[PDB]
Amino acid sequence: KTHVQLSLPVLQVRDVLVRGFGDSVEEVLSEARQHLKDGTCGLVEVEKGVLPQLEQPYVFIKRSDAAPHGHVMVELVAELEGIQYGRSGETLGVLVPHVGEIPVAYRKVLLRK
Ligand SMILES: Cn1ccnc1C(=O)C(F)(F)F
Repeated sequence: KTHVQLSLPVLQVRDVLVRGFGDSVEEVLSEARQHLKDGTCGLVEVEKGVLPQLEQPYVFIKRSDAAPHGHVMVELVAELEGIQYGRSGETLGVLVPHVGEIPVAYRKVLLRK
């Protein structure tokens, strides 16, 4: 399927134990997609002071369309030193590994895969 229905656990930035997916744009997009497949991916909502607490390169989910079965259609955009790899809509948040942190909420997304 070109799209997969996912429910992403929303984590508080100060709870996150593994603050990024790796060390290159290509690695973080690869790792994010693997973790999204494996159900081991969390979402942090972007506000003032969040991104400096996480590790670059960043992987964003961004709204790709204006929402089947309650799931917002999204795609992945990476960012490193202020350059984005991909072009998409509004940020829903930044992806991180999930290693058992307790979420505050779930975000239903339809991921372009
Ligand atoms: C290949 N695949 C199967 C299920 N999900 C995938 C992805 O690449 C995804 F985009 F979801 F990360």
